[PDB]
Amino acid sequence: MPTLFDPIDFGPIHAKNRIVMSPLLRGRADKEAVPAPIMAEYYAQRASAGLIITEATGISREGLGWPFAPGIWSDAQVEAWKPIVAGVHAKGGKIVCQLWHMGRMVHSSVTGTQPVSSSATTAPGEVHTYEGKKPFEQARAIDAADISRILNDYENAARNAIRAGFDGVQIHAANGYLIDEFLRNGTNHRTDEYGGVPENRIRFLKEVTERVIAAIGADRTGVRLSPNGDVWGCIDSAPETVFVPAAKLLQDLGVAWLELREPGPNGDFMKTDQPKLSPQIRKVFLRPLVLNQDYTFEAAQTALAEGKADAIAFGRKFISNPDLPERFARGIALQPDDMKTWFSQGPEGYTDYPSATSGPNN
Ligand SMILES: Cc1cc2nc3c(=O)[nH]c(=O)nc-3n(C[C@H](O)[C@H](O)[C@H](O)COP(=O)(O)O)c2cc1C
Repeated sequence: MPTLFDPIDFGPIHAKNRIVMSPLLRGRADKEAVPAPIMAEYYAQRASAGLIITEATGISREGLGWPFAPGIWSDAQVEAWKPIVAGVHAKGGKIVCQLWHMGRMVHSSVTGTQPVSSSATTAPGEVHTYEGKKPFEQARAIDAADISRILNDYENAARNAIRAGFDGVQIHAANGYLIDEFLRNGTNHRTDEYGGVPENRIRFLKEVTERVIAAIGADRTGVRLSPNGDVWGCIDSAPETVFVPAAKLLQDLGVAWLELREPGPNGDFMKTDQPKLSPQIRKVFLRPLVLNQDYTFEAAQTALAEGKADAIAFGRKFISNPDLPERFARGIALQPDDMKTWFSQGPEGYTDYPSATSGPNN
């Protein structure tokens, strides 16, 4: 029964503590999805985190519709990630790349192709483009040839992640994106082998996970799931019958660790009514389980104290607190984060969050 400050091994990744920086897209790449030098400074400032999970990073032009988000399918993107990773390693940190395919959460003006998903659905609301928000387009239900191509993309992205120096990768199977669209029955209306019974709805996750495992090794393969929230219109009516078996599959496949994002009943951006499945998932996935969402320092210590989690990932607190593990250890109050600069451009609200009384007061 450890504390947040006790080390943990995520496969071969020796993490000096159990404070993980959850994935957080910041939109600081260029229009070619190539990371900008400023991203090296952002990740370096937070290298005291036991493990960094990078922002969602697109596996392909097709799967990346968020403007100014980074990618990892091309040699140019690889060459740009290299000094970003090296700068975290220079401070002794560890960092994994979150491989992204956005599925239907995409706009054809960005990707160049119609949104693709498990079924031909339209997400509610508005999608970002380089020319402002636009209505979501109806998705195309991908076929077997599409799956094979998308599997190739995942492998090449996972291989490129390792080329860039990453200690591992995290498969984004959550948040209503491509894989989550297959997992949940509210969005998977397929009548073939990838829809219907829970085993069928996990088949795409299985095949994605198998390629990544075979590409970079199972000990360097983590996954993120979001079993209970209603994220971007993506929900499953009976999550237990799908997500518990999905986590059992991840165990059987040997994935080194699992992160769960679990909204509660009372939450800002994206909450829910469906209860968390971490206790049930905990019984089937025995390797490091990472829990994430509304965690305070106090609740995070409680989860490790109660054997309910191995580590805790922090998102919004790491935006505004580059030294989050030091404020936890030293009892320092935390900096609030400014939403306006979540997805803006430049260092403002990005690399100018101070760590100590060294700003305009030293
Ligand atoms: C790939 C990926 C990218 C994400 N990017 C953001 C982000 O840019 N901003 C944000 O508030 N949450 C983002 N999230 C959700 C957070 O990682 C996290 O799960 C959630 O914010 C938990 O809330 P917390 O920050 O209070 O811990 C992202 C999640 C994933 C999986």
